[PDB]
Amino acid sequence: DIQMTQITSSLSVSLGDRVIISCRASQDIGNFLNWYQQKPDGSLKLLIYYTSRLQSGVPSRFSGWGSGTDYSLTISNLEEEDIATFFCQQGKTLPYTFGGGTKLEIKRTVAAPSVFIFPPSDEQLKSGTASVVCLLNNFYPREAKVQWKVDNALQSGNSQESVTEQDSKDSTYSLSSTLTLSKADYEKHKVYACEVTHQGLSSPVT
Amino acid sequence: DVQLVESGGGLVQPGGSRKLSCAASGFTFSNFGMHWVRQAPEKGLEWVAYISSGGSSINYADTVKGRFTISRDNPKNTLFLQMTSLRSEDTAIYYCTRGGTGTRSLYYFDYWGQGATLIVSSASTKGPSVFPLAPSSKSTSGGTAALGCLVKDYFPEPVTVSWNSGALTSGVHTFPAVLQSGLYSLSSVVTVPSSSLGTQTYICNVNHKPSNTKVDK
Repeated sequence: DIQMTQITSSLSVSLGDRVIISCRASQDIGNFLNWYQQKPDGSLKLLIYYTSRLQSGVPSRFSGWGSGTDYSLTISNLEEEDIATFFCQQGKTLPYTFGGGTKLEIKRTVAAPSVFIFPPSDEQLKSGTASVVCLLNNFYPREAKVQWKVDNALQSGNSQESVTEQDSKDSTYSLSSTLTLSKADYEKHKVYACEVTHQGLSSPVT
Repeated sequence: DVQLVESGGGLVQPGGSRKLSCAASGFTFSNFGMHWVRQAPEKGLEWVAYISSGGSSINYADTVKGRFTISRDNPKNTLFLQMTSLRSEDTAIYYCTRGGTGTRSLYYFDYWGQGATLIVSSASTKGPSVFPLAPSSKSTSGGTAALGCLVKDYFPEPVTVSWNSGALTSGVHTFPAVLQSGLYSLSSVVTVPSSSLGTQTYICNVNHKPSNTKVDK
């Protein structure tokens, strides 16, 4: 229970370049460090162990290097099958601790989100709840900033938002923030606005 | 080939107990220590418990300590984990993984099973309320439209959405379910040209086998 730190949660990568994921122990674990991959379907596989030993059937493209607190995995020529998330753990002292993971995503050009606002309906307001939604469709990169404004007022804490994982063909994401209020709350205000701040234009949209 | 198949996940109320099991195939189980590791999404991967080849030594992570007991039956090639006084935070995907037997006293996991999901929640099985997400005529992007289904308030996961089994503008985007306080909520939106709306009809087909089956628009 050496805290393992993987300082990078995402690496925007492009097929064929060289990817270096790093991991730092809080105490010396002197080479007892192993590396894993968790494919898009949750499956884990062990890549390297004892800092640099390749497990059978792991392509020689993977090399693990390390200095006592400091470790790294390098994928020399990145391939399609490597877009997954990688983890290091120390297998020296109880409890054997794992790091946070570094998820690789495919880099492409800044795609701007087509935004859509959808008001509540029939059945749900009959049920007395108002879910208002904002879909930001097919954009890239993943960082987008959605601010809900109800009658020009900044909503703090009602929104929940879901993101697609990077699309297999095309390399984009999509997001939905939902603003879930009540029928009284909803009928108490007249403008409902979805403000989106993305690197798509230096302008929000609504 | 070396395999590890976990059995026993499910829904369990706080307090409860469950016993997962992991059938080894492809290797002499009797020569490998087995571990149980969990991935509680939101959080990470976490080591839970270890029992050696032939159970004379065992170790537990301090968080499942006292409450879980790992064990194995080598003539039956099976590893077990009995859990007790389950808390909402032991909700995870539980993997059995083999101890490697390479470097001395290095603890690494060389073969992993696919996972057994265990949910600890007081909530009870409920089919969703589905509600339409509506486009406006000659919709929101001039030449292209957006409409969807909000399948809200169900439990447990999963629900499965469909629409338009076919080709073109089968640009369906079903978002990950988000746990609201208690129950999950997801949306499925498809992007179709504005030309479609009113001209022809779109239905989303929701289904959740801890019942409900709702197909609509």
